Amino acid sequence: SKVMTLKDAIAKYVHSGDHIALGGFTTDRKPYAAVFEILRQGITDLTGLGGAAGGDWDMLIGNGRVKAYINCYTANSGVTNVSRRFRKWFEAGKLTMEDYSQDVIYMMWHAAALGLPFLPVTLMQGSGLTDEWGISKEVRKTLDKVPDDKFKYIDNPFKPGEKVVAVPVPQVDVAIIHAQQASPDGTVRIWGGKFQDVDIAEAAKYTIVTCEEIISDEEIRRDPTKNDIPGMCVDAVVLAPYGAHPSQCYGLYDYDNPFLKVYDKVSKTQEDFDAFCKEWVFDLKDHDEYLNKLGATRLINLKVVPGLGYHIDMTKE
Amino acid sequence: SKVMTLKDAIAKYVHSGDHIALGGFTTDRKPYAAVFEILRQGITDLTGLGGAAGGDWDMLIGNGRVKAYINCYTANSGVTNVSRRFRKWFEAGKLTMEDYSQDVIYMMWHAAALGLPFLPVTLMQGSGLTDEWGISKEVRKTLDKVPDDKFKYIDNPFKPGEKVVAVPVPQVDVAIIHAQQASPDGTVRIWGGKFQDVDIAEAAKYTIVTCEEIISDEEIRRDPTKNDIPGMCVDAVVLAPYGAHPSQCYGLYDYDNPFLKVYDKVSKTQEDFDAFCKEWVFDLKDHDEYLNKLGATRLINLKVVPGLGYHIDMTKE
Amino acid sequence: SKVMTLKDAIAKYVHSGDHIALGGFTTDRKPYAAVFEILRQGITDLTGLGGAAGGDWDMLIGNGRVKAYINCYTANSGVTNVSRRFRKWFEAGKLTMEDYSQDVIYMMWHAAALGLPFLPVTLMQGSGLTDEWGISKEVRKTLDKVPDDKFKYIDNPFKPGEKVVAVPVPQVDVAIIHAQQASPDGTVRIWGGKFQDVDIAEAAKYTIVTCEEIISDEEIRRDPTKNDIPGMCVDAVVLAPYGAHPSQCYGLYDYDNPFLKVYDKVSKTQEDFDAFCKEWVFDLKDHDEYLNKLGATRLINLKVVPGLGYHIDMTKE
Amino acid sequence: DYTNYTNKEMQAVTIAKQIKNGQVVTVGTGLPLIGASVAKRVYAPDCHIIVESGLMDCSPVEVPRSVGDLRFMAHCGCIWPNVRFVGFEINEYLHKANRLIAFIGGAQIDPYGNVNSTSIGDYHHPKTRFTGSGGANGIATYSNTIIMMQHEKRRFMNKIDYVTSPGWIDGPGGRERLGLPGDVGPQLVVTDKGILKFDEKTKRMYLAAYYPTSSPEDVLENTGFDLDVSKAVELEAPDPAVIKLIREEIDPGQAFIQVP
Amino acid sequence: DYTNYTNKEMQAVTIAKQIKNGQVVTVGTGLPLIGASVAKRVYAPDCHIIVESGLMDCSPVEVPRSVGDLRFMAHCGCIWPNVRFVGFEINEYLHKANRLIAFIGGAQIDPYGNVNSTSIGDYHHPKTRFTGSGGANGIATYSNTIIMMQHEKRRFMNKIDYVTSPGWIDGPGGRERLGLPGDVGPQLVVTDKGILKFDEKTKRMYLAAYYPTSSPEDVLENTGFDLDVSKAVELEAPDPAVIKLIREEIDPGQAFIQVP
Amino acid sequence: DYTNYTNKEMQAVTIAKQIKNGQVVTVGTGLPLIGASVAKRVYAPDCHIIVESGLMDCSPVEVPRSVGDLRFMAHCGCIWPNVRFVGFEINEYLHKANRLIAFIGGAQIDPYGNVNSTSIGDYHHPKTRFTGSGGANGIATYSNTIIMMQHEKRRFMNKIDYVTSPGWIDGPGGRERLGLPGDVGPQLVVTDKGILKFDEKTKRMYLAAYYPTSSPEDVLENTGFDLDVSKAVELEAPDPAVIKLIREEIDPGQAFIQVP
Amino acid sequence: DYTNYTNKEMQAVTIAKQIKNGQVVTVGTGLPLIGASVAKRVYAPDCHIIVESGLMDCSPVEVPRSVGDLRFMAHCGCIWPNVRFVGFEINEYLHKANRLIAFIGGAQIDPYGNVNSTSIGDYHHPKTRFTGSGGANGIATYSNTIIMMQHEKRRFMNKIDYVTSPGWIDGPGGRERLGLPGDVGPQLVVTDKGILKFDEKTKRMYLAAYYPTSSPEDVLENTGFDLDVSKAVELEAPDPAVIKLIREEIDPGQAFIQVP
Ligand SMILES: [Cu+2]
Repeated sequence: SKVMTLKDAIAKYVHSGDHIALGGFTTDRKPYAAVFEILRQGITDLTGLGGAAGGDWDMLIGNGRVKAYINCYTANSGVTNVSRRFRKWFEAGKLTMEDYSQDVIYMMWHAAALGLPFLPVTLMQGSGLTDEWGISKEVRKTLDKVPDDKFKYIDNPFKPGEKVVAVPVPQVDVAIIHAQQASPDGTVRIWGGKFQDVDIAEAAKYTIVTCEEIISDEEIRRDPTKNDIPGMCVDAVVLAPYGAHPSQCYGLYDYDNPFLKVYDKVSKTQEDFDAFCKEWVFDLKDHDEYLNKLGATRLINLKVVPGLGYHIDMTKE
Repeated sequence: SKVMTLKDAIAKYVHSGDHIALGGFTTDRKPYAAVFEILRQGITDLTGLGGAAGGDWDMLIGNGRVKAYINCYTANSGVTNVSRRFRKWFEAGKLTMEDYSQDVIYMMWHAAALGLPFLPVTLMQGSGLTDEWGISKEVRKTLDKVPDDKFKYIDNPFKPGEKVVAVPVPQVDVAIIHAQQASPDGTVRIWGGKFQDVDIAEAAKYTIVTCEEIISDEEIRRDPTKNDIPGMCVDAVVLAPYGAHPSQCYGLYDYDNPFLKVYDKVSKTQEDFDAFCKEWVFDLKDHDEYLNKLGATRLINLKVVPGLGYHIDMTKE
Repeated sequence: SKVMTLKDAIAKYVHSGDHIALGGFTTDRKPYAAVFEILRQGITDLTGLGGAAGGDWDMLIGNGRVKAYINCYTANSGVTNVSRRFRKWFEAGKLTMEDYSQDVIYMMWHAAALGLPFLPVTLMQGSGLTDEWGISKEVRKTLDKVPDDKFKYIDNPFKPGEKVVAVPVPQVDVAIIHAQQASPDGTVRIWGGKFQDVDIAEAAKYTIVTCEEIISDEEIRRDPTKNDIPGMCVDAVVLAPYGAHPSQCYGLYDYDNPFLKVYDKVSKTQEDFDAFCKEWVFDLKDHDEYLNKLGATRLINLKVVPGLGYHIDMTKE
Repeated sequence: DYTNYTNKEMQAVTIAKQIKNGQVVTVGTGLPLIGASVAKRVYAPDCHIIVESGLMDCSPVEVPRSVGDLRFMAHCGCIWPNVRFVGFEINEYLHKANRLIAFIGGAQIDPYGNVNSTSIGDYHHPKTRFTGSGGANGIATYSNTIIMMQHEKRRFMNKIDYVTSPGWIDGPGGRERLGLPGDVGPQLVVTDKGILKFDEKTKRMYLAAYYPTSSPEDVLENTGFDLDVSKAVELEAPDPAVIKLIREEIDPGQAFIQVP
Repeated sequence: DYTNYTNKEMQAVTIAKQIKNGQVVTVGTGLPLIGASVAKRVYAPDCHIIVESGLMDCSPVEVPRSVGDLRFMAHCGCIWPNVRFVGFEINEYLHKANRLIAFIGGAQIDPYGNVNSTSIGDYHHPKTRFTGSGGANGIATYSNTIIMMQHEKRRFMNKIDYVTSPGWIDGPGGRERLGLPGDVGPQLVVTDKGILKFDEKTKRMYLAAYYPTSSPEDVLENTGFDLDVSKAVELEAPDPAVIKLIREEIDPGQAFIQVP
Repeated sequence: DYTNYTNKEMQAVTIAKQIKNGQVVTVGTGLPLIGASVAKRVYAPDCHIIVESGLMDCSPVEVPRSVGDLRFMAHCGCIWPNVRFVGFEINEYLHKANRLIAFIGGAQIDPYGNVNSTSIGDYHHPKTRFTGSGGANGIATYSNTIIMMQHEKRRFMNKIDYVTSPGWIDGPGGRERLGLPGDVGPQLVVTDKGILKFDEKTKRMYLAAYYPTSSPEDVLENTGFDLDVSKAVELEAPDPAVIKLIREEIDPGQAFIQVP
Repeated sequence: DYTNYTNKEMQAVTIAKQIKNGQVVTVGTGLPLIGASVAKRVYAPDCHIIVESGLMDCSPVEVPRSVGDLRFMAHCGCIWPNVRFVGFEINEYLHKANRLIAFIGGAQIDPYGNVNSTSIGDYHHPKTRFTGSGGANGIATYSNTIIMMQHEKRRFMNKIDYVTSPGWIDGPGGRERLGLPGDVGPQLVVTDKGILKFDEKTKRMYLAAYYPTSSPEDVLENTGFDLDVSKAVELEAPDPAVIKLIREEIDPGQAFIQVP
């Protein structure tokens, strides 16, 4: 099967240099257990599109693991308005970064899953998003894994006098996503919206799926309608309960707000930040240790209430 | 609410000389009931991308309603390998038609839904699909629901030397799909594969949904993970049990082979064809007449067996 | 497997002079299809506890098939408040009958299932239920499918002075129930209330199950929490879609009022009654004829709307 | 909706006004049902309806024509086997929970509340045969009851032909003398003219009130036995809000409340 | 829930008074979400809320914190992929459905509604770095917008530091020449001191209305460029029945609306 | 089940013997389908069937008559939109996963594998009009293919009337010259007489083997062009176990394999 | 999974050789469950296992540890209430279905199969206290049984300390006079040294067969009362194909079968 530990999997399919893509949307279904092992493994010089990025890309950036970052939005939405390590390193001039509108980013990934030569869109024009390059042609040329051109204005072949913005389709080496159920053969079930998750698991050369639970192949096929990705597109399946913590995970648990608040203040300085990372990331041997550190009841009180879809304290109802 | 009779739905939204789109894939969840009504209503000069068509498009063509057809495949796969009326009408030179691959048809509609200014693909080169146009530029300059150019060759702005095939995106007028459940406000649920149904519903200026059952706006929202199209996209819900007959409907009923065979041999000649259309379409007042004409036990015996997903006779198991 | 035709089921298991039990409660999931077959087959001298009866027992009585009836209630509640044929036939002195409360009827069957040597209850005292026997001891000594005593008074062995009413337990011959799903090996699934259906199936020497659908022994076991009777208790599974018509079937179809009204007025006289039974029972070869006679759209319009559980016309919502 | 309320409406609203918040109400269909509905929806939002089929804590949307109706079944808190309903009512008593109030009905009624629902005339060769006991026998043995009757002299007799559901028997100690639970019995009787109660000391029925439409005399002209109509007060007409309600939500189909 | 309304509530109510019935509304969280929730509930019951992460036809219970929250996800009509959302706003323009209205925010704005929410200073070496564009750019390219802004003189600049969301660019004709859809643009600016509009023929910003707690001069004094305040009218305080709603039904936890 | 195997059976078992454990097999219905089934069930239990409708990793019980057949749909590992199938096959190439093997078919075939499935004779006024491209055009552009053909001289020509699905074009460099992915193309051709391959250096077709029923000569008498039948070996007859299988499990209904 | 069979496997196989096809089998866990699982799998595929906690028609995957385990619950045909199970065994007797066979255990047994599993010594002040009866008493009152026993001389007593499960009581006629169903009783005794039976006409125990690893004298020497061993035949070692099954498919975790 494709069942392997989160240490083994990350080591085998993820490498410095890689153009990665992380699933989930801000504080909803982010692959945290995994982002921990990437850091814990000294993996570095990664490039990638952020998408609706949260604490995940913040941790990588702050830990100086990003060579170039393609950006549309970065905030632990609700808790942190604008990720701190992120805006600090960019403000410091210590991070190579490009800005695209979010629409274009989700498209780029989609066009990749599709197989398009490139992506023509009638978006970003007349905006500073075309009038300004984050990564100059000069710097782009010396970078491995980054297009030489941010975009190119081209004529619309069927609408003369009209031009569109052509955008390079990204080549994703590894895709890391978190789902509720998966089989040993890689069949993946993601309840609720998928965000860019299915696109990046189709596009990426290598795909790692962290899941809350693993069910037999016979079982996951009993109702083909619930499956979102065929085994073929998946290389590593890792059992990681609450692997999205502190972010939501539809039908299972709600975001851990106290935790996200700690991180919000902690990340206001590199010192507080590094201190935080040493305790939660570097000092822990594996994900189990993370769960135990958190404690039983703490996880239980994050569970979703059927009917509501989120967590409400029913004893006060 | 948007709940209306078929006669009214069609008469209001569907017009002659309209670029239409019909959901379904060959013998699976094709909107037959709506086709019959379009016919009785004498709607003509219809131009539309066939998609992976069958009896539905055959019947429109044979009845001479299609002004321009954009083919990629047409058959009741398993019964009639080539839609007899479609082939005869084309060979005789009555059917104005174009050929793209099925890949480029489905990608065309989807690109429409997504809002791309045009579709760039690296498919169809080095083949008759690009060498020969079924509809010439001189002919196309008279067809208002067809682009002047079948396609164009353009350079990949990011890979010099390489040329890509830029296909024009369809501006669909009306989309007619058949779903298993819809609700008074438009929200639709398609169990199983949507095929191109959601793309067309999103892209079309007007979309009509015939459904096996209407449930309430509140019941359909209790688990939004079963929904496929928001109601802002649907203009008319039409209750039509077995409205996809003789094509299957996932979760409900299987295809009526006996009825498909009749159409197979009957369509071999326009004489018999017109006879068939008189008895089953023009002589019938509506969908209820059609259902009663078929028979109670008839329809019952088409039923999908839980566990298989298709019909069989358990009384022989 | 135990899958068989109705004609065969009945002929093999149901005999004249048999103590039978029919599942259902007035106008809810009554095994009508099986009643019609018993009738065509000329099965007579049937003695059985009516339970909360309606049209099914009325028709057996009116057709003069019941040798001894044990009443507690008989009507198509909502339509005919008193089963017309039942009352006429009794008043005219043709129907040999007994009266217990409904409480004591249901408790009687259940005590049978449970295997109690007799049923002790503190119900029916100080009322006509104990004061007067509808069937005398002298008459009872000739009825072989009826106990010699309607009941007895006995002391509570644990509460001196207090006397309890000891009712005799029924030794049921054949139980005929109608379920929504059964499987080739007997395993039955009754969605909603079972009423007395499981008690009779367990207690009866032979039990026959007509069902709306037959699924496989493997599919029915995938979630054993939906099952109600193990197959060791069922002797014959009979596929009979809408075999409970005109009584409702939970999850599937509602009651046919129009058909219930016809029976209401038609049963007011034996002349019309016999006419009704000739057209709908004796003139019809089988259940498929019955279904076709009713009509496709007829049955379709009985359909249960998800969310309500009963039928309504959503096209007016 | 307006000022022209029907007799049946008067009875339903009167029934609804007898229900209390928190009590378990045993019902069937018809006016009692319309009574429980109006209470549940208006007068006592948290009372719990239960029917003899085994459908506990009911809340119908459209009115059920039967007790096993999917209209009840698909709209209740729990579906129990028939027998558990018997056991429930018995246990309610044994626990001395004192909260259950059950509705019944019949063809005849005597001064002590005893009711007949089986047959009129010689039981073994009746003049009129009815359905039979049903579960009313059980309800009568163990629950405080509100009997429903049509105010007709031939119905209100001195000696009924058959006792299907036991009431106060003959008077104080009677139920006990017959073996029936003693601290439970007929509490009220609602009919098309007024509400009659039972004397605390003699258990013999007397008129406790009469509708705006009736008078103590009319009641008398229609009761086949002597009634003490000296304590009777006149009830008020139904409030439009409740009539609007009954008509436009509880029974717009006029299954039972056939509006003018 | 009385008559002591907060400035945010004044804004959230004024927002809600602009949502016509049946129109489609794109919002995030924050004040526009409150306003949408209030119109949805009272002013325009059949308007439809949609969010950039692809969550279609929303009706939250507890207010969401981010536009991808389960608070939205579990309470929507259709959960679509992000791409279909962008596909949706564009098609609306192509269909000429003319029923969509959208909310965007930002750090600076200019006479023609061009907004900046990417950075303050040089984009290459910025004084202050925000999240960036998000879906703001798609929204302002293809939708009629309502801009949420702080009324500081340093935010109302004659020329901004970066145009992440394109308004009327430079006046009449500006948008189309840059290849932007010409008949979709900034409709209204809602700040903490009132609402500003753009001339129909010159596209330049002018004061439309000021809150009770503000005045035209207050407005002028906190605007970096000249305005035509001489045409402004004073809005009316929020109907107290609404403030009760916002506090009790909409945001009891005060996630976006804090009481005094 | 026994010694009397049909030609179609010979082709199916031969097709099954070309599938490898672990590879993704693109199929449709008919012999290729019967081929994949027999492999999956016998020769290569872990190969993954995929059809052009978007049904990934299929395992049918009863044979599908179509690619969208519920017989596939209710029996697959994932239901993807049509477009994701195109994207998958393209990505498979881009990743250089090298595992995909797709089956196709047509009306005519030339020495370089190019196939026609659109029309015979003048395309604009055909002698025989067929369905058209389907997704075979896409499959031909990006996947190594096994073409199916009827061994008829009028089918095997030098110049086909229409190129629906591109093969080796004219020879080495041809695909590249035309813009088609170069490292992918016709690999084998299975017909009712034997299997023909394509020369590594010239890409021109030659007979690689022939069924026990045929001979290198028969092949020649039926090919409308010059064939190198000098390397051809004779394949063995089908094993009863596989015939029993095909007949009694894969297609007892004789949808395709119509048994004697 | 070879030829080194354990004593428990010998027993579990011998048990399984007694389950005719189609009959209903009542078992717990332990050896009888293993044996049932083995017959179910090979000797008698359509026999049906039922357990005293009301779990009907069982087919475990991983063997259960207690008769109410999810190991059974999640792998059965019908999950009934305990009461229906007792209702079932009785009705089988009433129906004369004559297809039920049951397993009981115990600490002592006597010439007529009466078994004790309640206590050793005085029941009021016992030397050793067991769990008590469980469902053993119902089973031995209404079912034909197979008794699982250790072959110790101290267990085969002429008279036991307490009869929790009634056998043939005292010989012919004994059961009926005590008011026990007369045509249902102890069929076979299976110990670790072989199988013992009860005379058809005297109901007294006699040695039927001894295992390879035992002999009639071994049997006599470990039995507290006299036996007729002169009629016993030696059973045959377990078919190795079966021992493989028990070890690999049935009980890989060695919960009841430990390998050497
Ligand atoms: Cu490395």
